[PDB]
Amino acid sequence: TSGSIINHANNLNKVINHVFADKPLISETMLKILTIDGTTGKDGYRNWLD
Amino acid sequence: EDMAKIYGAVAAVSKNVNSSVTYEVKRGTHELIKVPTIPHNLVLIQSDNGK
Repeated sequence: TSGSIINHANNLNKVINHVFADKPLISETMLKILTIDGTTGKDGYRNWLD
Repeated sequence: EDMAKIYGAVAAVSKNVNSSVTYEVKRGTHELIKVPTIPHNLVLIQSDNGK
């Protein structure tokens, strides 16, 4: 349903924004792994959570 | 510290719930003007001698 997809997308962005604010929840070692392809740190963590 | 971040993220999701909507119902409504005089459109024609 379009409602479920919209709800999931908005909630996911709120989590990512809060997680990466101030001191990030995820260490720099995991960011290096998730940014090997070329995607940014925020984007790499976002796909893994999904 | 990392627990406060996880707990903060969950509270952000729970706070995203919508309460209600508010709007004005004005469609179909028009203002009213006031006409002060009644048009009669009458004239009295009388001869000079009054006959």
